[PDB]
Amino acid sequence: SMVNSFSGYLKLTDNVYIKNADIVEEAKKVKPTVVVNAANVYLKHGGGVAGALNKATNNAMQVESDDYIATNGPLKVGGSCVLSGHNLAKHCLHVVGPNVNKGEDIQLLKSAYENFNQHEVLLAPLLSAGIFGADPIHSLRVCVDTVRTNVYLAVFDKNLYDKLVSSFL
Repeated sequence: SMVNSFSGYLKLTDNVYIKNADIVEEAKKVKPTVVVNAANVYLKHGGGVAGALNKATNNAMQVESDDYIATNGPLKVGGSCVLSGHNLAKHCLHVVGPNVNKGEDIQLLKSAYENFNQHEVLLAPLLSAGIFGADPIHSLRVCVDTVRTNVYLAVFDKNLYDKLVSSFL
């Protein structure tokens, strides 16, 4: 069997790779051990990456997440939990980056990326980017300076992908 078959990624550092791709389509094609979700503390997968990953699981991710919250309570901003990856991956690592549109501390973005270091290889979006309101260039910088394990970043918008690559170096 063919798992963690990432292809067409641009190498940014020894361990950070990036591709202009839809993360749901990438997960279905690469079959990663871990797909990272851009989660909130209550695992309410409404929009952005979370809404897209949840919709791809036909809401099984939300049902599982609500049961996890009933048992454990909310996550901390900067924290994570490992749940099933359903039809996308073996596991989903739900990571809570700070949501600056909700007035959260951007300093917590490094703590959020540290969760990636517990997994040898991950398919991920840029934490706190998009609907979370942080600058994606800053998120990529924190990612490269924090994550030491193999992270494959999927950036949906070609124009944001080009901006990230062209401004990295």
